[PDB]
Amino acid sequence: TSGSIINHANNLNKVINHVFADKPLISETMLKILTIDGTTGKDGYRNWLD
Amino acid sequence: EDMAKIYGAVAAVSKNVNSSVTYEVKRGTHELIKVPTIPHNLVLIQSDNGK
Repeated sequence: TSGSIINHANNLNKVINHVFADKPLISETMLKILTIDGTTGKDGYRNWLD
Repeated sequence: EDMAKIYGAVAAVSKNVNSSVTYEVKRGTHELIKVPTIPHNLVLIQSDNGK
């Protein structure tokens, strides 16, 4: 349903924004792994959570 | 510290719930003007001698 997809997308962005604010929840070692392809740190963590 | 971040993220999701909507119902409504005089459109024609 379009409602479920919209709800999931908005909630996911709120989590990512809060997680990466101030001191990030995820260490720099995991960011290096998730940014090997070329995607940014925020984007790499976002796909893994999904 | 990392627990406060996880707990903060969950509270952000729970706070995203919508309460209600508010709007004005004005469609179909028009203002009213006031006409002060009644048009009669009458004239009295009388001869000079009054006959």
